[PDB]
Amino acid sequence: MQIFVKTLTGKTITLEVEPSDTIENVKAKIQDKEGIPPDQQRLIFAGKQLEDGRTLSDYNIQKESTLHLVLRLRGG
Amino acid sequence: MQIFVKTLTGKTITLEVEPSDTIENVKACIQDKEGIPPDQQRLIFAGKQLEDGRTLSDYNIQKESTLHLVLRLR
Amino acid sequence: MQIFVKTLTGKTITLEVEPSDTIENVKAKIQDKEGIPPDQQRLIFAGKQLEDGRTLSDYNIQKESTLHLVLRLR
Amino acid sequence: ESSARNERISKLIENTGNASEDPYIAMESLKELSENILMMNQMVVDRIIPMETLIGNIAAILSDKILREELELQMQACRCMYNLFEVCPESISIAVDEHVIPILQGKLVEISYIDLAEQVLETVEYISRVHGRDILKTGQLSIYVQFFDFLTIHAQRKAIAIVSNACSSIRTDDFKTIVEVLPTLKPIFSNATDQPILTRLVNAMYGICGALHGVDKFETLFSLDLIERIVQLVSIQDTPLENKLKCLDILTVLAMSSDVLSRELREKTDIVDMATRSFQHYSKSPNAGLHETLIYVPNSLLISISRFIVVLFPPEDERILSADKYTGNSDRGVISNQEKFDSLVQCLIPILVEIYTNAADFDVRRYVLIALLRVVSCINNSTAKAINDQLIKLIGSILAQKETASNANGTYSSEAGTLLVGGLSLLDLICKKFSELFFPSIKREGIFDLVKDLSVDFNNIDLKEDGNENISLSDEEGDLHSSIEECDEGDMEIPDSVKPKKISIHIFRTLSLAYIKNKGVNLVNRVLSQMNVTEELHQIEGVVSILENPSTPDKTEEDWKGIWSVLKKCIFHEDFDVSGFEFTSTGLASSITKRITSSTVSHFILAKSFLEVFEDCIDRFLEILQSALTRLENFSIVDCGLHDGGGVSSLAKEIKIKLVYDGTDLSSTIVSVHCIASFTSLNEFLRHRMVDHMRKKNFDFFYDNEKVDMESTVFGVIFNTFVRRNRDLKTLWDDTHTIKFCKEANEGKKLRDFYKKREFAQVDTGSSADILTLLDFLHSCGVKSDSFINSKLSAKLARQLDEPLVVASGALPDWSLFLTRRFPFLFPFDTRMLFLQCTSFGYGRLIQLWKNLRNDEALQQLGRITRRKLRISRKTIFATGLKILSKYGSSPDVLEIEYQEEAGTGLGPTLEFYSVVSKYFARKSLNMWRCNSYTDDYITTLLFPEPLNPFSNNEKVIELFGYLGTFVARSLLDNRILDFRFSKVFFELLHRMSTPNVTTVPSDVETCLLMIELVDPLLAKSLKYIVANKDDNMTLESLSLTFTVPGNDDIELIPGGCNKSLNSSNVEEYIHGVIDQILGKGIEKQLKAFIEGFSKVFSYERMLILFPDELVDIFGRVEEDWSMATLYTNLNAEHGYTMDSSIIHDFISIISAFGKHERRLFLQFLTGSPKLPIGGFKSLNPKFTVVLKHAEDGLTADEYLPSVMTCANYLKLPKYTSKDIMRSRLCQAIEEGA
Repeated sequence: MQIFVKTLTGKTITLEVEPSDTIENVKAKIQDKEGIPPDQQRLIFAGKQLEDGRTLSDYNIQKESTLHLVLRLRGG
Repeated sequence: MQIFVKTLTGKTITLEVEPSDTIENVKACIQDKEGIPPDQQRLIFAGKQLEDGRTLSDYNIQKESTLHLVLRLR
Repeated sequence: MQIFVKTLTGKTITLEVEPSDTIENVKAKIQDKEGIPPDQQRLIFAGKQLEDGRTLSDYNIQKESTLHLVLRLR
Repeated sequence: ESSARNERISKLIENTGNASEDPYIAMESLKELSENILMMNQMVVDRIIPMETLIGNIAAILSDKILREELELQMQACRCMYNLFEVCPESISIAVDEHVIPILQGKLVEISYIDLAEQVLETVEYISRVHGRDILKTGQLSIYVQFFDFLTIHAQRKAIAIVSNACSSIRTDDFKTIVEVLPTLKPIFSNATDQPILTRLVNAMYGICGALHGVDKFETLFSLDLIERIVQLVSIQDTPLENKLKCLDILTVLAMSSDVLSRELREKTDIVDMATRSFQHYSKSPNAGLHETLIYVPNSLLISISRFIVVLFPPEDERILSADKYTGNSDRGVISNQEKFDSLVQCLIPILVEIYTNAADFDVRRYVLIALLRVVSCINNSTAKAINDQLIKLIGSILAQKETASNANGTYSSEAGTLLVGGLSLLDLICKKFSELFFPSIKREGIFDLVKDLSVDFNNIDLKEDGNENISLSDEEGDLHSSIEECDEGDMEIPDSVKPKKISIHIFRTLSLAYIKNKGVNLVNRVLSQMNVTEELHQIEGVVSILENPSTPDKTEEDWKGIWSVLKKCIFHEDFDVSGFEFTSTGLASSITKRITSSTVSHFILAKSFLEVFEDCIDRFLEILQSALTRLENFSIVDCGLHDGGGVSSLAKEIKIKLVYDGTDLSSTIVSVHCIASFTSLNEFLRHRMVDHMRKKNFDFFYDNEKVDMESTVFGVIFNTFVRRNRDLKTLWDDTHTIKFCKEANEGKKLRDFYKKREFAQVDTGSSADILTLLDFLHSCGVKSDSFINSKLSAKLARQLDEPLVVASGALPDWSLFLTRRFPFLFPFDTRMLFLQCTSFGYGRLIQLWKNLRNDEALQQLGRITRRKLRISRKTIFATGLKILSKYGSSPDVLEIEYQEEAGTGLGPTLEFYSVVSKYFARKSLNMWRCNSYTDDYITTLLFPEPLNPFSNNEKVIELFGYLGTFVARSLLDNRILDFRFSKVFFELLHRMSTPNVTTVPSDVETCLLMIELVDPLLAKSLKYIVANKDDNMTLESLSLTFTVPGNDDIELIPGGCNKSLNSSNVEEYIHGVIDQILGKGIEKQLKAFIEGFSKVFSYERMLILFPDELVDIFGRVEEDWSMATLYTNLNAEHGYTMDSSIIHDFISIISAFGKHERRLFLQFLTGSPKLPIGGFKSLNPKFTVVLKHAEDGLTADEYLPSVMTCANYLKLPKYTSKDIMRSRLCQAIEEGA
């Protein structure tokens, strides 16, 4: 299976995973494929902010589940 | 965690909250432990006001973070 | 000398105490070791609930007797 | 400090204008300014800052091309100006003066740094609350919702509030602007779940329809998917009622203003389940049950679900009462499917027929009648075959209300006349279209006699009172879409949101007193023109003659088996049943009643014989009797001519009066007195108005020269006079009322005294007396209470309750008071409870609403309930509570229990006081109950008192029951959750004792023993064996038992009986002595003080409206709800998430496996009382929640325990992992809790 990731500028990237792996694993993968450090990354799906320690399977993620990536200054 | 909310006269209260307790939940909690209605209370921390929609994790507030309470002048 | 304190699941912590030590001194030192605050800490021995105002020799607790610790709730 | 700080204030504002030449110092300038304004007040702020220059500089920063990429500065500028006009409301328009709104749109056009956008959206939304149209004026407001799926929560919901606020001030010229945003709000409304997001997207959609219903091309806005989600948003229970009504308001306008999608609402979407699921949310049993469900449905939703279904259908052939015109609705030649189009109607009629049946509001009946004669005109002969039954009885119930129309003056009320005219028109249409199908059933249910009587009545009504005394029969169809815009309402501090303009649809035409008769005479003449056209009725007459014959045997049970054997075959035919009219036509009810109320046979044998024959058709017999009582019902529901409807606004009423003592103060003084309080409180009002001889002036209120006591209400006797007069009640609010009259607060004694001299109102029920008599006989047989509730009487009583003025008037209709006490089985338990609170708890506990603002603001000043803390000690909880009654027994204050030298207060200690005290009333050492007796101290079995010892002292047992009475009475008045364990028999002895003119112990003896084994089966079988062989004297002496009380052999039944043994000489005396002792004279002494103490708080006489088996449940027998589905529906969850969560599924899976003791242990810890409140977890306020609990510090949450913030009401659940450790932890908590 695979999932889709949305940035704030609308460009589309494609992944290649299974119903497994963790949020830190996928943020490291996005760092690898885009050069964005994990502290400069924020993930939103189903209108909520994701958790680093949790995995993708616990968030009920299926094939081509189009998630979104968010950039914050933090920024308070 | 355990935080401090200080009123305008220096009388500071203590809370037992969690980053999983919205913002409005601690507003309700202070509504229980004192008698100022929620709309007459404004939460100020690090200059920016604490909006009643987020959680404690989004505003980056930790233990021992003494914030101030502004009594809204409606 | 030391006494045995059983955790709520399998693990056991052993602490160096004295007969003159109190039931709140042990709470302070187990907070030093583990980190759980006393307000969420419950000390139980011989079924009855150990009130934290006595001393270890006030209840006449044995050297290697294993008083059970419970992370209580409110 | 202001002058010193000004040189830094104005410098920072200057730096904001210098941001072009200084892109970074302005950052901290804006930060420093925005920080301080948030921590100070506006009145200091207003006198210092040049706000116009502030916003000019901010616009210069936000619009400069140099500082576009200063994303770390644009955030700060937006935040600073947001806090600028957050504190100063009038500065909002100042920004609008220089095109700030168009500037802030540009940022949201393209973003690569969201922390600016979540500030811009949060800020511009606060503009839309004031200048909703100014945002709408720019007209590209689909920008705000393009980035919906990137905003976390608060921005996600504030990007909708702005659009809704700009979607509420819409006018006709903004048609294209809404088309701009509609494609971007359509899917996010189609996929939203948060309530503060679905309560804004419906206000916006309501505002759209409020303005654009006249604009052309309005059919293309609300497309199929959007109206489909609006339809399915009602079929889900979580949607509140307030949004539920709004959704129907949009949906009916989308069927009225157009026809294209009004066709869709009947062809594509399903309307039957649309109607069904909205009703069933208020149901109680999942196996419903349409008839009982509609009783609990609110009237507000009943109005809307009917005024929408009438709009969905095109108007009728003759528009007597409907006032619609719309052009494109004459297309009812389209009959392509007799299923896709007609399966709607053939099962919709069995919906709104019941809506009419179980509702009594004028608007609801009018709407539903209009809908009936609107939809029946569409069906044909083929489609009508399956709808014959319900309509006949419905119209029979409609036009049999003739008796209510006549006034005490003999005059007429137009309200009933409109209903009669509508029913007659429906009858005309059905007889004109389906004569062959409707001739038999109308004759069988007897409508022709009714229409003849109504023709006579219409002829008898006077006509010459016309002011416009030039009336022709053709005054037809005056204004019928001049009447949908005439009253549409909608033509400073900041609110939460801009409320859309309240649309008011009008489909009614008000009928004149002459026009109703003009239509009615022609209608009755017509139906009589079509009026022109079995031996089973003669068999009914033969059965009546047989019952009326005293020659028939009626003594042994062999007689009564044949008494009902013929009746069952006479009434219930293999095909249909005897209607409610034919049963009471030939006097069959009278024939049954005369035999029931004259025969000397005991009630036990009668009930046994009835149950031996009517084994399986008890409800089939109940329905015929209920229909008969509904038709024969003659009681006129009262009304007071309210100008504020059935709300607290009707509590806020006041009337100008000129009180006249039957100087000029006692004869002419115009003062607006409230129409709520009593004559005791009328004395109080005149005492207040005196500001002292007026204090002493207790009056015999001779309003119209009537000696009525002090117990009535300010307008109580006035309203009673205007009922016996039966004048125009509307003038009563305009009349300066000539009130005619002649001449312990320590607790204080409550003003529950409205019914000291009204409980004995023995009103005649007319020809329905026989029906009520055998209904009371049937309920005395101990049969289930399935169909004993009368639909229309319950509806009438509910309509009486939601008239606050009459309920608080103390002039409640005496038929209701008689029917509740005498026949408490015709009403639902909830209705009877509401009747109990209003008739029992006093004005202080009545006018304080709980009937769901400023309407009660003037009423809460005189109708509030007062708190009263009570301080006791834990180790002396029982004994101190005893003196608590002696001091504060009959107070009106809500009890509040406090424990000395303790800080934790609230409902916790209050629940922990009487819950412990009740168990202290279950102690064997008190010698109060039957402790078997054949270890500990507490009684764990069923509970019932023991007979006294006449020789021994008993000064304490009676006193303890006297205290228990005041405890138990105090419990119900305060809705307290108690755990006490009473027996069904104990309250049977209390209902029977307090009922006047009936023996407490039944004179029947085998009824008494059958009532005994519910207390002790050993003695019951011993006694029935004594009865069984009372002739075998060899066996009677084999027991060799003297006249001593069994179990307690120290008490003699009769003097000298301790020596005499049991034989056939005096076995009957032995039986009647042991019965008299264990159930009666031996135990009545407890009861005479129990009721004595019970009536201190409030009289037990009110409690007779309830049942013993429905009092044990409210006192702590009811089994609680613990099923899988019924619990998480009462969860609200949130914060993780609820999904999955694998910690919630198992947490609800464990709570189902609890035994009867784990449940009590967990409930006494989660709540404080060991038992669950009334009606399930719903009554818990608030609902019990599930909240995430994180891991601190590093140890796993699979070791910790479920936390509570000591306000629960709820729980916080740590991350457990394994099922077994969950079972260990939760149990260890619940047992360790106690």
